[PDB]
Amino acid sequence: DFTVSTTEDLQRFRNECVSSLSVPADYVEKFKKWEFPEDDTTMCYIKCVFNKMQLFDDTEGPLVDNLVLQLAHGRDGEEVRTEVMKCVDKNTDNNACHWAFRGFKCFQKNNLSLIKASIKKD
Repeated sequence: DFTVSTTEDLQRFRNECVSSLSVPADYVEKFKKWEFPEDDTTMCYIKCVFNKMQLFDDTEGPLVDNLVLQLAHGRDGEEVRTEVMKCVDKNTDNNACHWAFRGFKCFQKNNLSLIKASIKKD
């Protein structure tokens, strides 16, 4: 089952992906500042992180419900689902790294951040 990833999870995932993908130090500095160049190194990093977050499966593509849970943590779920569905596309260039990153870029363009606060009325 799925749990919303926090910043502590994201740190672990970054560290695990940086290690398994042998990401060069200069990219790691960028990733820590949440800055993502559009190149193969970065795309495969994003895929790996989305894999760990359970947001993307390399054969099935974007995991829509998990994406809605994550991206709607501090947002209206209905609006988020509509946006996520518009961003979801097919594996048009048979490259899961490109596929995952295209989704990510679309979410970013639609102002759907991975991490957002939720205010509770208590």
